[PDB]
Amino acid sequence: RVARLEKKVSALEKKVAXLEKEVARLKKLVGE
Amino acid sequence: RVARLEKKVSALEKKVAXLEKEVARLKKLVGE
Amino acid sequence: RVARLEKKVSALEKKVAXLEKEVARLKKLVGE
Ligand SMILES: *C(=O)c1ccc(NC(C)=O)cc1
Ligand SMILES: *C(=O)c1ccc(NC(C)=O)cc1
Ligand SMILES: *C(=O)c1ccc(NC(C)=O)cc1
Ligand SMILES: *C(=O)c1ccc(NC(C)=O)cc1
Ligand SMILES: *C(=O)c1ccc(NC(C)=O)cc1
Repeated sequence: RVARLEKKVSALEKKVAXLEKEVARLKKLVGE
Repeated sequence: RVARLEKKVSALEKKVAXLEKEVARLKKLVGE
Repeated sequence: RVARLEKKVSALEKKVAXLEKEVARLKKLVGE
Protein backbone atom coordinates (compact mmCIF):
# COMPACT_ATOMS: atom_id res chain seq x y z
CA ARG A 1 0.00 0.00 0.00
CA VAL A 2 2.79 2.56 0.59
CA ALA A 3 4.60 1.72 -2.65
CA ARG A 4 1.29 2.20 -4.49
CA LEU A 5 0.71 5.53 -2.74
CA GLU A 6 4.20 6.72 -3.65
CA LYS A 7 3.46 6.10 -7.29
CA LYS A 8 0.06 7.88 -7.15
CA VAL A 9 1.64 10.87 -5.39
CA SER A 10 4.43 11.09 -7.97
CA ALA A 11 1.78 11.03 -10.77
CA LEU A 12 -0.11 13.87 -8.97
CA GLU A 13 3.08 15.95 -8.61
CA LYS A 14 3.70 15.64 -12.35
CA LYS A 15 0.08 16.69 -13.20
CA VAL A 16 0.05 19.61 -10.75
CA ALA A 17 3.38 21.05 -11.98
CA UNK A 18 1.84 21.04 -15.87
CA LEU A 19 -1.42 22.62 -14.44
CA GLU A 20 0.52 25.36 -12.64
CA LYS A 21 2.34 26.29 -15.86
CA GLU A 22 -0.83 26.15 -17.97
CA VAL A 23 -2.75 28.32 -15.50
CA ALA A 24 0.13 30.82 -15.36
CA ARG A 25 0.00 31.08 -19.15
CA LEU A 26 -3.81 31.45 -19.18
CA LYS A 27 -3.62 34.19 -16.58
CA LYS A 28 -1.21 36.11 -18.88
CA LEU A 29 -3.41 35.52 -21.93
CA VAL A 30 -6.58 36.72 -20.25
CA GLY A 31 -4.92 39.71 -18.52
CA GLU A 32 -6.03 41.98 -15.73
CA ARG B 1 -1.88 6.56 8.71
CA VAL B 2 -1.91 4.84 5.26
CA ALA B 3 -5.72 4.64 5.09
CA ARG B 4 -5.98 8.38 5.80
CA LEU B 5 -3.34 9.12 3.14
CA GLU B 6 -5.21 6.93 0.64
CA LYS B 7 -8.39 9.02 1.28
CA LYS B 8 -6.44 12.28 0.82
CA VAL B 9 -4.83 11.05 -2.40
CA SER B 10 -8.14 9.91 -3.87
CA ALA B 11 -9.62 13.39 -3.04
CA LEU B 12 -6.66 15.09 -4.79
CA GLU B 13 -7.07 12.86 -7.86
CA LYS B 14 -10.76 13.93 -8.09
CA LYS B 15 -9.78 17.61 -7.92
CA VAL B 16 -6.98 17.37 -10.39
CA ALA B 17 -9.11 15.56 -12.97
CA UNK B 18 -11.86 18.63 -12.90
CA LEU B 19 -8.96 21.14 -13.06
CA GLU B 20 -7.52 19.38 -16.13
CA LYS B 21 -10.84 19.51 -17.89
CA GLU B 22 -11.44 23.19 -17.00
CA VAL B 23 -7.97 24.10 -18.18
CA ALA B 24 -8.49 22.28 -21.47
CA ARG B 25 -11.72 24.21 -22.06
CA LEU B 26 -10.13 27.59 -21.18
CA LYS B 27 -7.23 26.83 -23.56
CA LYS B 28 -9.71 26.33 -26.39
CA LEU B 29 -11.51 29.60 -25.61
CA VAL B 30 -8.21 31.61 -25.62
CA GLY B 31 -7.28 30.21 -29.06
CA GLU B 32 -4.92 27.95 -27.28
CA ARG C 1 8.18 6.56 4.14
CA VAL C 2 4.82 7.50 5.63
CA ALA C 3 5.96 10.92 6.95
CA ARG C 4 7.51 11.64 3.55
CA LEU C 5 4.17 10.92 1.87
CA GLU C 6 2.27 13.05 4.39
CA LYS C 7 4.63 16.02 3.60
CA LYS C 8 4.11 15.54 -0.16
CA VAL C 9 0.35 15.23 0.10
CA SER C 10 0.09 18.32 2.27
CA ALA C 11 2.13 20.25 -0.29
CA LEU C 12 -0.12 19.05 -3.11
CA GLU C 13 -3.26 19.98 -1.20
CA LYS C 14 -2.07 23.54 -0.76
CA LYS C 15 -1.08 23.86 -4.47
CA VAL C 16 -4.43 22.45 -5.64
CA ALA C 17 -6.47 24.76 -3.39
CA UNK C 18 -4.58 27.99 -5.23
CA LEU C 19 -5.18 26.31 -8.66
CA GLU C 20 -8.84 25.99 -7.90
CA LYS C 21 -8.98 29.72 -6.89
CA GLU C 22 -7.18 30.87 -9.98
CA VAL C 23 -9.21 28.63 -12.32
CA ALA C 24 -12.43 29.90 -10.67
CA ARG C 25 -11.35 33.51 -11.51
CA LEU C 26 -10.52 32.61 -15.08
CA LYS C 27 -13.76 30.83 -15.61
CA LYS C 28 -15.73 33.85 -14.25
CA LEU C 29 -13.83 36.33 -16.51
CA VAL C 30 -14.14 34.20 -19.66
CA GLY C 31 -17.64 32.92 -18.97
CA GLU C 32 -19.45 36.02 -17.70
C1 LIG D 1 1.61 -1.54 -1.05
O1 LIG D 1 1.66 -0.66 -2.03
C2 LIG D 1 2.29 -2.83 -1.22
C3 LIG D 1 2.16 -3.88 -0.28
C4 LIG D 1 2.76 -5.10 -0.53
C5 LIG D 1 3.57 -5.34 -1.61
N1 LIG D 1 4.20 -6.54 -1.92
C6 LIG D 1 4.00 -7.78 -1.38
C7 LIG D 1 4.84 -8.80 -2.01
O2 LIG D 1 3.18 -7.98 -0.52
C8 LIG D 1 3.70 -4.31 -2.57
C9 LIG D 1 3.07 -3.09 -2.30
C1 LIG E 1 -3.76 5.07 9.21
O1 LIG E 1 -4.50 5.73 8.47
C2 LIG E 1 -4.33 3.88 9.95
C3 LIG E 1 -3.50 3.03 10.72
C4 LIG E 1 -4.07 1.99 11.38
C5 LIG E 1 -5.43 1.70 11.29
N1 LIG E 1 -5.81 0.57 11.97
C6 LIG E 1 -6.95 -0.11 11.83
C7 LIG E 1 -6.99 -1.41 12.58
O2 LIG E 1 -7.88 0.26 11.13
C8 LIG E 1 -6.27 2.53 10.51
C9 LIG E 1 -5.70 3.62 9.84
C1 LIG F 1 -14.35 15.81 -14.90
O1 LIG F 1 -14.23 16.99 -14.59
C2 LIG F 1 -14.31 14.71 -13.92
C3 LIG F 1 -14.86 13.45 -14.26
C4 LIG F 1 -14.91 12.44 -13.28
C5 LIG F 1 -14.43 12.67 -12.00
N1 LIG F 1 -14.60 11.62 -11.14
C6 LIG F 1 -14.73 11.75 -9.83
C7 LIG F 1 -15.01 10.48 -9.07
O2 LIG F 1 -14.63 12.81 -9.26
C8 LIG F 1 -13.92 13.90 -11.66
C9 LIG F 1 -13.88 14.92 -12.62
C1 LIG G 1 9.39 7.57 6.11
O1 LIG G 1 9.13 8.68 5.61
C2 LIG G 1 10.35 7.39 7.21
C3 LIG G 1 10.57 6.19 7.74
C4 LIG G 1 11.46 6.04 8.79
C5 LIG G 1 12.15 7.10 9.25
N1 LIG G 1 13.04 7.04 10.32
C6 LIG G 1 13.29 5.99 11.15
C7 LIG G 1 14.29 6.18 12.26
O2 LIG G 1 12.70 4.93 11.12
C8 LIG G 1 11.89 8.33 8.74
C9 LIG G 1 11.00 8.45 7.72
C1 LIG H 1 -7.05 30.73 -0.13
O1 LIG H 1 -7.94 29.89 0.16
C2 LIG H 1 -6.55 31.69 0.90
C3 LIG H 1 -5.18 31.99 0.99
C4 LIG H 1 -4.76 32.91 1.94
C5 LIG H 1 -5.67 33.56 2.78
N1 LIG H 1 -5.16 34.41 3.77
C6 LIG H 1 -5.85 35.10 4.66
C7 LIG H 1 -4.97 35.61 5.80
O2 LIG H 1 -7.09 35.14 4.77
C8 LIG H 1 -7.03 33.31 2.63
C9 LIG H 1 -7.45 32.35 1.67
